[PDB]
Amino acid sequence: KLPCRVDGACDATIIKMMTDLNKKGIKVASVGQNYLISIPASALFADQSPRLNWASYSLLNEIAAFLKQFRKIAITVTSYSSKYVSVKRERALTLARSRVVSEYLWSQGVDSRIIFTQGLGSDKPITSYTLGGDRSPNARVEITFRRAV
Amino acid sequence: KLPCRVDGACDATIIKMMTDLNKKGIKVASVGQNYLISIPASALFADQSPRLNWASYSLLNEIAAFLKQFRKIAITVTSYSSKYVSVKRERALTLARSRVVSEYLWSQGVDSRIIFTQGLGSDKPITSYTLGGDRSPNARVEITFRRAV
Amino acid sequence: KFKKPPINNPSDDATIKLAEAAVSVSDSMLEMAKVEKVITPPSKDNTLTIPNAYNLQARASVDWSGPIEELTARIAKAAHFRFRVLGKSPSVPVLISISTKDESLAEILRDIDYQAGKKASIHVYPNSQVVELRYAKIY
Amino acid sequence: FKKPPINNPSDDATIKLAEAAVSVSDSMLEM
Amino acid sequence: GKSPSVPVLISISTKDESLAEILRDIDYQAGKKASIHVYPNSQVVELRYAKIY
Amino acid sequence: AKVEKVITPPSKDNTLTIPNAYNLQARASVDWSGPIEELTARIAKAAHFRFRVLGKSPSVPVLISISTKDESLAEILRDIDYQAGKKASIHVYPNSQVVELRYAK
Amino acid sequence: GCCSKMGGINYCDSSAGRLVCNNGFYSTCYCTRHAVMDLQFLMGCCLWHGGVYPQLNSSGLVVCNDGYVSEECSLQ
Amino acid sequence: GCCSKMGGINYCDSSAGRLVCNNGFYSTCYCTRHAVMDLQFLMGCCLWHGGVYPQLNSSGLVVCNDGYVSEECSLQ
Amino acid sequence: GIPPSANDLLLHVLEGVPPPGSRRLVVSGGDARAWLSNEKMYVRTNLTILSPGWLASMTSADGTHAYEMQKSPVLLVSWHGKVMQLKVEGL
Amino acid sequence: GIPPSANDLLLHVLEGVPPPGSRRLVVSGGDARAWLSNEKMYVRTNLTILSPGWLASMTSADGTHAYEMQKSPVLLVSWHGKVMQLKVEGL
Amino acid sequence: TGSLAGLQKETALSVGAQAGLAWRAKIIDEQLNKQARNLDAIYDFNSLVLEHNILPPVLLEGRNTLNLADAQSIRISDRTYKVAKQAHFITTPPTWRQYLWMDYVKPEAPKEIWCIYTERGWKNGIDQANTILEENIARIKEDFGGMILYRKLLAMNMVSPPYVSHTDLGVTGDGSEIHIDDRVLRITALPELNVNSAEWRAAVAK
Amino acid sequence: MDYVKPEAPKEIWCIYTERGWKNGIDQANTILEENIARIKEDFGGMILYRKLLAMNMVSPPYVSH
Amino acid sequence: TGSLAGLQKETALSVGAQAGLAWRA
Amino acid sequence: CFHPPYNNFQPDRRAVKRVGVDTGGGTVGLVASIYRDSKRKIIRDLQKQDIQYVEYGDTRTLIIPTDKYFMFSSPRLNEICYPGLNNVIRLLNFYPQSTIYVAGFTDNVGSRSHKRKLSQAQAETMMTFLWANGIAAKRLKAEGYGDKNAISDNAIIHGSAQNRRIEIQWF
Repeated sequence: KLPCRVDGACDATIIKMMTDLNKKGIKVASVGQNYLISIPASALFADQSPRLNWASYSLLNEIAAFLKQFRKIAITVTSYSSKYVSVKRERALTLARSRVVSEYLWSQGVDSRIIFTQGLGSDKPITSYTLGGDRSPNARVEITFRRAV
Repeated sequence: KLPCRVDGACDATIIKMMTDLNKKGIKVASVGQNYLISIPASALFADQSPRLNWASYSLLNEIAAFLKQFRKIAITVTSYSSKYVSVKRERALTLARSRVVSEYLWSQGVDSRIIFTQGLGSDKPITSYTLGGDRSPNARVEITFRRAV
Repeated sequence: KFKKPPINNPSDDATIKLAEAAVSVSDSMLEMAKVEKVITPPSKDNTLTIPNAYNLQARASVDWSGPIEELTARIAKAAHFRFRVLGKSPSVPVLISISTKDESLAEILRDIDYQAGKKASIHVYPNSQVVELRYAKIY
Repeated sequence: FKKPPINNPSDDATIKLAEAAVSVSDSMLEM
Repeated sequence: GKSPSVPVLISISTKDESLAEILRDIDYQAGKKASIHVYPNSQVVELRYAKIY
Repeated sequence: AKVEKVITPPSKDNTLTIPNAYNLQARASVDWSGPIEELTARIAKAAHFRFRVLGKSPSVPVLISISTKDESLAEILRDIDYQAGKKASIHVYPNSQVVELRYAK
Repeated sequence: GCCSKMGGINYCDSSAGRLVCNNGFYSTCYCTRHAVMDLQFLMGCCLWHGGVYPQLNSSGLVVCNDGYVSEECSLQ
Repeated sequence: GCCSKMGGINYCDSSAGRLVCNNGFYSTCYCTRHAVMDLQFLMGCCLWHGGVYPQLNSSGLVVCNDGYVSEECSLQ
Repeated sequence: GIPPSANDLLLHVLEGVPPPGSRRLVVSGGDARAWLSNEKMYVRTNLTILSPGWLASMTSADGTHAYEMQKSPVLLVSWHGKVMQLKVEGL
Repeated sequence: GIPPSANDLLLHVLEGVPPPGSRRLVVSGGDARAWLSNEKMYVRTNLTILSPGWLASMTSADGTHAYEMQKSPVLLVSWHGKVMQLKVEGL
Repeated sequence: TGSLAGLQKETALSVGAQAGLAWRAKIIDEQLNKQARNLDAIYDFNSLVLEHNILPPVLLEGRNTLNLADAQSIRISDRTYKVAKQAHFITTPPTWRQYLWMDYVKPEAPKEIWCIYTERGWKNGIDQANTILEENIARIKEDFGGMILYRKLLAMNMVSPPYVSHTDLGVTGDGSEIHIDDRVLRITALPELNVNSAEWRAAVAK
Repeated sequence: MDYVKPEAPKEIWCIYTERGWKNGIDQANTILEENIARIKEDFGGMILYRKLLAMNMVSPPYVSH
Repeated sequence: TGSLAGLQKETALSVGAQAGLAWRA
Repeated sequence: CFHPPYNNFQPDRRAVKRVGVDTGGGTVGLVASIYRDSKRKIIRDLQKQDIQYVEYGDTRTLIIPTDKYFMFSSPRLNEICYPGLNNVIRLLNFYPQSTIYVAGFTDNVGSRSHKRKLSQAQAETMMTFLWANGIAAKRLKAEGYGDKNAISDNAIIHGSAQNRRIEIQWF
């Protein structure tokens, strides 16, 4: 009569969606009990504007369906961009992008208690090759969490 | 319901191990209740260095399998070498050799309470023919014990 | 393929429960030892009573769970020193438990002297080559 | 060929139990 | 201060709000039992319990 | 809740500030539940200050409870002064290195 | 199959009440009853009272341990 | 076969509790019950108490000589 | 009339030793233990109990709670800011 | 009042003579003898008894020990620095 | 039973549990025997014994205590200390085998739905043995923690040490039996908590 | 409300079974309505105390420690 | 008795003793 | 051939033995050599042993468990697990210009100074083994952290087992 597992979850489904996301291009990483999802900004937003495309909601639905498989307390969403005009415009742009992404993720049914949103601008690059705009690999959105128990 | 012998031991196995070690070249001697195993240093170590060869671990496993056949309290490992540079280097080399041999023996499962290690350098030779180096018969390691009950 | 590095042998829940008890025992002992060391700072060390010399630097690996006198006699016999006993042995025996690996005989004697506590003491005279075990003036 | 120790903590609970025993023995020695 | 034996319980359900506003709502809901102070020059968030019981 | 809650301004907050004397940033671990005088004397000894008391002890002593694993001595003194309440106060003079426990009249 | 598309079940970790598979991943299956289950629906009557008082009754009434009478378990 | 690959059993030395072969080697076999055995596993219940108290019980409970009740040998 | 201080049996409940003469209860859905001695439940857990109400309480040094309360087949707990239920059998 | 000095049966236990009216017990696993006289167990051996605890003790000149203790089907002994067990039957 | 359209064994459970209990007890005893030296290192009762071979007392601690005795009145406390067991003379130190060793006796006293109920009883017996082992671990942990707590409160000067008086008689006895050196030892003051809070000593660890 | 699964069980059978099926649903709705009225009375009675305390018609409780 | 899959004279003793006792005596 | 204790710290002539034994084809041996000398085959071999490889941006990290690559509670290196260490050297041979950081991490059991000293000793041992295979000393730095920034939960058995590790980062 007692449940035998956490509901709506399966390890084969988890491995399948990690494999599909890694083949699609969204980076999924797991070290210990920490999980990281890295998304390029060109697959979600327009050219340096905080407006989502209409076709990126399918990718956001896939990310939400992956996120429903775990049990968790807090999610961190961080945005990074590249240098366009000044520091104020890019920090405001990254904050707006993180706000929109976290709003859609909270609208979908993830069972988390706290979601934190921040945008760091262009302070922490991951690649020294900085010739592109939003096509650069260091313009991204990162979703980090820890699996609980 | 009571045991009929000491476990993992047999007199036929003891005689077979003694005969095989004596044919291989490791000297096994028994006078009264005292037992002595004499090993040349060239079959274990390199040319006057405290580094074991990789192929001597099979011989060390054979010696450990012979040593598991008895009941004992204290074992003594004593090292002897030849004249190379000075007495300090010989004493340190013999102490290091006895330390490594007893460390591997204690890592294996001998059921003894105390293992004593000493290296005497070149103070006690058994043969007046001292022309060789580590190939001399008076460069050796000795493992002595007494069978208990 | 997705894997994480530590993959050991399967565990038993009895050993899991024993480890869960032992960790809390260990940090309770850590708190008690810190409090006792802060309250009472020691000022003397037994290196003065037990000094080292030549042929006390032979080494030993020992696992002993019995009385002190036989083990001390074996250490003295391996160190080629005479063995002396002072005082009356108590009717309740002084038990020690040593489980070490590859340390010097002087360090083994110092650990035995520390574990003996207020019941027995170990002294070493290297000029006469004598190891002496003395019992406490109690009872 | 080299062999591992037969009484080796190859289990993730036995490792924790053994290092807890080591810390308890060190604390007793300090006391 | 000392934590009370009866715990101080709060219930927060917001969406897209700043941390200062969240801390202010937590301080208002705690009320007379606990207080929240923020020192930005030392970067310290301090929670103090009431001098009661 | 906005109507019922009463606050105090930070200008007139009667709480001891951090004295920022260099000997008082040493970390410590304290487990204590008892009188204030003995713990304050040991905190002064660990901070290499002097310790003095002005006032008289009541019939019922002032009881505090400090249980921390890694905290500065100034923060410990601030927590002690907060837990003392209106009955006692702790003053720190760093020029002549002394701490003062003052009772309420 | 709990640890499907993996190396299979390694062991039950009772400290977390979860299975550990042959990789380094925790499984979603439970293996002890003292695991964190999000239970929201519980059966039985005289809930949020002391429970069912164990007397045998001539009538069909069900009485709780605090004197309350459960109309749902009572026979009409 | 105790003294195998030797000359056979000479006699039982009861002062040590061991057999002597026809050479001068001690045998690994025991020949008395007062021999040094490394016994670490002992059967029976109410161990580390006074033993099983010999009363006959209407129920299936097993009581030890120190007042303890052994749950393992008790019948459910 | 001075009220009684506490029940000293909650020290043994904190240490995890069951009270003498009691019988065990089965707790499902979370990490908790329960015993029944004198038509009162004694609960050892590190969660927070919200709905049913307890009579006496103690806390250990590492954060383990001990409760004395009346018998009930359901407990409402808060785990990490999330409210769930524990089911008690054997009453 | 002054406590009693000892029990004088332990001199005969040290000498190896059983007390009168007692019955024999079977001891396996080591060199020890045991007797039961008045619901008490008398053990003659030269080993060191560690776990079960004894009530009275004497020692001879050559190193033989005599113990007066309660009855128990198991004894824990130290032989030469190694801890082992002795099994007592006939109780 | 459900919708309106819907409206319109014990002996196997008994015999599985004893075999499961005995098998799990044997496996637990084997796992206890695998770690004999580590348990002796952890639960080392021998080095906590006092000067005159006296076992230290067991002390219990409680923090943040509340009692609702009745409506309109409550009683609270910050900390409480209790003496659970008292000090006494010992001849032997305790060991972990008197606490943790489980009792094993081989049971040699013995189909459509038989197997499922037999395996259900098997799981029930395994769970019962695990519960018994958990209770034994808690029972030894309580005594060892109390013995550590006594030394810590003795360091912070809240308990009194025991006091030992010894009487040294000479050569006593009659002409039929003599004793050479009689010594009578008696402890006169049991350890106890003190209530004078002005004598307590605090500890600050740098 | 309390739920226990009942597992303890034709010309004119169906219509009267349907009538009883309606009657049970009506009874459950009445029970839920009474529970809602009870919790509403308790909460409104607790609000009225705060309003009359602000309007100064009741006395606050007094605590001595 | 053992595993779950496993689940799924006196007069001679009398008469030997006196003969052994007399022979050993 | 190959000497099992570290091949006397010499560069192993691995390809010539295979292309000399695969003749009694040279092209088949060359195909096998160019397959087994690839970076992805080395990554899959390190996946067959218990060593994790993480690449993100231009920073690469190797995670090695001390419970299987060290002796118990000692800074001694376990010599039975030498193919994993040789594969680490083979993978690190592909980047001759980057700097190397090695860090040691333990669990929460023990004292703080004991944890720091054990992590520092294991980090120095791993850095010395990296230095002795040809890597210059100015490209290396070792650090031992305690239970400071763990990656799992220390209150559970498997999570506490996952925290004892050696991390090697390069650019």
